[PDB]
Amino acid sequence: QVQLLQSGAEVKKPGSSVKVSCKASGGTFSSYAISWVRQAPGQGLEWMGGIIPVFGSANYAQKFQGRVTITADEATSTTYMELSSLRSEDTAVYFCAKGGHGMDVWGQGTTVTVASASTKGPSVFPLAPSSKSTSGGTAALGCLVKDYFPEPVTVSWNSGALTSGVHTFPAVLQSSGLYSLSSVVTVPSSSLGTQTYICNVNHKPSNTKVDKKVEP
Amino acid sequence: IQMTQSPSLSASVGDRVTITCRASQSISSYLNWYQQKPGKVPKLLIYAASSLQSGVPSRFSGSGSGTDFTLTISSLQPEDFATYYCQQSYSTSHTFGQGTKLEIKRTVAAPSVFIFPPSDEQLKSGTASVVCLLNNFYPREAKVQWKVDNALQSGNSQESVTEQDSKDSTYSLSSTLTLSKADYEKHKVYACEVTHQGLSSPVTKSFNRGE
Repeated sequence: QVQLLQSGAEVKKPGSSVKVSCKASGGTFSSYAISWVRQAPGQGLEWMGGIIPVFGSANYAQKFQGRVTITADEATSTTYMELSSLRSEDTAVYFCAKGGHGMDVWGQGTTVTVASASTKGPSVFPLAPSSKSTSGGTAALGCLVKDYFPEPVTVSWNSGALTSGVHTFPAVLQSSGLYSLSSVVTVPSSSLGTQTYICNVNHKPSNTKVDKKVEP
Repeated sequence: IQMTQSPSLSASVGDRVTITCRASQSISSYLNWYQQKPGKVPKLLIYAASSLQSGVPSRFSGSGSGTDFTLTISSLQPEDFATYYCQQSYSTSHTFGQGTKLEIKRTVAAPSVFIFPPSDEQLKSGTASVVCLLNNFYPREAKVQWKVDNALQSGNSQESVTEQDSKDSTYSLSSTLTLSKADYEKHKVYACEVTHQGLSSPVTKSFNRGE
């Protein structure tokens, strides 16, 4: 029915600014009370501020005052979130909800990473399976992806084939600026000299699809 | 203005619960509840302090006034293990509570350690990460000490944790200790002792570089 359409993922430098859309294609607009909530990595939602067209004016939450500015151009049934003086903790998934309280429908979100680092495909290193990588009849290899920016990066093994016992860890933010993760797959000891083990990392923010092969 | 919620809670399937969200100043009945699971968007559960959104199972029920409120669920299901956030929708500035992740309780599972010494392409690239993995354990609070040449580390090691698994509901952690080529080549042993709610004795995994 009514749908919220947000803008594309943004990688702004630690100091730039940013405006975000959030088109609303359902029924009315005028009354639908738009609201903007952001959510850092594994953090609670955080209401940045909302507004109401027919009333034009909006209010923003304290810490976000002076550096934030959310508008709405009903003539387009859209809302705009303006966030200036950017820092590194402003990085997160920005949502814009509606409630025409309660707050019914939401958007798909928006990924705005802020950090003084430039885009970069990741390296890739074989977490090779040896003595210190087994127990019982189970050995476990894995792939260490490293130094990329920004999020995210997918990882499929044997091009989709391998499915069981594969833990693709969450990304990790580094002092450096770039993230890094890895994916171990605990398989059968025996199945080492017999089967092939190749991970499929891929980072589209920088058009890349590296492929490695873990071995003893 | 604020809103107070504790962080976690671990329950079983069927168990009954109540997530309490208290408020600083009084809000009456302008508190709302939302349910959100990972990589997904918030789905409104309750609003009006006690009024079930459309499509919400009867196990869900809101209750409470003034400054303190309650999300109570009836019997518990695979699906209800999400993160519930309360939100004050009374003032000018809606406020959220920090959120309560309900995770599935189950029986202890001591982790099985793994210590992947550095690759080669990395070492030649200029640095060296040392991966100490922990596969399928529960609960989620497993501690990992990093030791180098018998010295206690801190700052150079980064950890990460897989989101709880639907099938066996376990956890898998992964500490990754990164150093600089030189730095790395100038030390012998490399172990990571793990103390865990499941191990009466901290397990140690290591390897003497250059071997």
